[PDB]
Amino acid sequence: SGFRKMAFPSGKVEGCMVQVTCGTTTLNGLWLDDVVYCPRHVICTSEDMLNPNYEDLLIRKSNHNFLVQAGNVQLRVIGHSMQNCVLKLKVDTANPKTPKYKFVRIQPGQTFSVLACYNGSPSGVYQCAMRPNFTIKGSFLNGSCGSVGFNIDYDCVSFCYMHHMELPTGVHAGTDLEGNFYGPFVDRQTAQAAGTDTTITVNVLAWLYAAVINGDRWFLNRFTTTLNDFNLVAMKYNYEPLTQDHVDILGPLSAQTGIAVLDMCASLKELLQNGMNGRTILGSALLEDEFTPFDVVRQCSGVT
Amino acid sequence: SGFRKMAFPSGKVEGCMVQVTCGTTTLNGLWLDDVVYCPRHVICTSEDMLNPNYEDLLIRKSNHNFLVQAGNVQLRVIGHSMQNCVLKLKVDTANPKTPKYKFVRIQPGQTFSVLACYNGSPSGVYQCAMRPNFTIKGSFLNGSCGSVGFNIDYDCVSFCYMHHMELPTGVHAGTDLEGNFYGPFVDRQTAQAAGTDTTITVNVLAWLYAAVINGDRWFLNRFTTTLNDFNLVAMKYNYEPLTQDHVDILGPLSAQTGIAVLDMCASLKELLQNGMNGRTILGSALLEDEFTPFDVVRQCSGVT
Ligand SMILES: Cc1ccncc1NC(=O)[C@H]1C[C@H](C2CC2)C1
Ligand SMILES: Cc1ccncc1NC(=O)[C@H]1C[C@H](C2CC2)C1
Repeated sequence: SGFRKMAFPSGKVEGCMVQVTCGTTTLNGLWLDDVVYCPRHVICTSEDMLNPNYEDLLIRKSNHNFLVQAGNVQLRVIGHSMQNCVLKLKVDTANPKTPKYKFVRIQPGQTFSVLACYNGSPSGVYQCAMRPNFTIKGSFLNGSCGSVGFNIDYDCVSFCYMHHMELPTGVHAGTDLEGNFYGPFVDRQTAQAAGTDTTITVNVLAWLYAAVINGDRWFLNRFTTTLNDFNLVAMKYNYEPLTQDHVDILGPLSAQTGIAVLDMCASLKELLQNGMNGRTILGSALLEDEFTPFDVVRQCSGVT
Repeated sequence: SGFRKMAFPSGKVEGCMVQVTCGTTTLNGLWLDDVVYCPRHVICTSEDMLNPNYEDLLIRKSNHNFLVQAGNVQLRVIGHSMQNCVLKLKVDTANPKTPKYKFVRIQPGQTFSVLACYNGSPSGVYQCAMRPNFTIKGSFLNGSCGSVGFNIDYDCVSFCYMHHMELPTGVHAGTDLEGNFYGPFVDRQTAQAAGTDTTITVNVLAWLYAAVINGDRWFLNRFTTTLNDFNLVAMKYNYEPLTQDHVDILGPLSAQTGIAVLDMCASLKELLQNGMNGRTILGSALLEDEFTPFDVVRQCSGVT
């Protein structure tokens, strides 16, 4: 028992972190096979970041200008290319610590772990969720760019995120491992405002099932609702609309606890309308939305 | 910016996790140098756990009864001994992945990361705090015993905890790496109730400084207090008494923000007396006490 914001073990990702320096900017790179992946804004100076033309900036850069260091040893750069907002540095040595890996572009609502890094060195690991406005509420300082987000299925690491920037509101923006930004953000020092940060309804429900499984049941009520009635309530409180796809994914949790999905929606509805009244659920005084139904099943079953 | 419940990177600890089987019980072991550390209750059967005599139980066990497997390879056991509530299995091979390490017995209020494991395999990593009642609010299922708690200083892993049991209240109990239980708990299937779980005052204050550093300032007030006045309030709300030692450790945070420690205590006092009034601090609707002043400084500076 006990329910925690758990991140994946980070060892397989630690073995891929390298430091990339270009000119006077140092950030993190991801070394997989003979390729180092890093944010293309590594080639920018402070003046360049206001309105950068990456194609023009990259012309003045050669393989020897990109300094890649893994631990205390230097990697020889034999090729460089730009793929959207990421640079791919072909090195002459394949990373001996390369795990089985995939590059996946996640959907908003999905969760992942972040290995925050500085100068190619890991500082910590935490669990995140891609917000419905395509931002992440991370913990990143200057030098953390190139830190990656990932999920693990037994031995395979699915890289889903690479950190690029902090918006003026302190929230974070970045790309998948193909260089495409999540959301409408661009890698430029310009004010870009985030859209409405709605709550991930299916995740809150999965977390409510995790609470029932672990003993916290006070919020269970004698009511039920319909998908349309629930969604009227969800709209009012800036919750994501729940679909039958979301109900389908909650199926294993509904089966284990014996509480029908719509019954849990009615409990969630009363919680939205009345609040917690000074009480807590899983040691939290607010409704947690950064546990997917898969994370709840994984944690409550002990998947390694 | 952004403030997250961050765990240490777990790679160095993943390389030490092994599976230990004795008879029909399988749990986790920690392989450092040529020694495997695991909970001594691995030698117990269900009937034994009610009132076990570990010295008597250990007499009927030989080196060959302890099956140690690291990944898919078997370790040869050449010695076994009991040190308090942990068994030390001398193996003929030193762990090639042994990091620089120390065994430390932490004080309540101190935080650490837990690499939850099942069958010698890591499932996840989360941040914990040793509660003032010597329990931990973890996330552990059957098979997770032997999972360890640790902190990291650059390259040195300080092992501070080894998981042993779940109390009937769903909270967790365990030992330091010398086999001594934190608190008054014994490794026996008997009801053992936890003491008052007070809030770690110095940690809440450190988290309030982290909130000011990251933009959340609404809770700052025009008041101040004294250590004795604050402690009257802290006693009422089951908060740990604050000492000048705690004030000393908050010094770097007080210096960075320019908010005197006692001024922050007055803000905390008003928060205890009035509540959050539906507001949040660092995305939390309750006062977080599992960030030490050291964790706040580390995260807010980017220590790797
Ligand atoms: C200062 C900081 C903190 C956290 N995360 C990231 C950063 N860095 C940035 O946001 C910088 C590089 C960005 C360029 C437009 C691409 C501006
Ligand atoms: C079932 C479980 C779940 C989480 N953590 C731990 C456990 N296991 C236990 O508490 C068992 C082994 C204990 C023996 C008295 C020493 C009883």
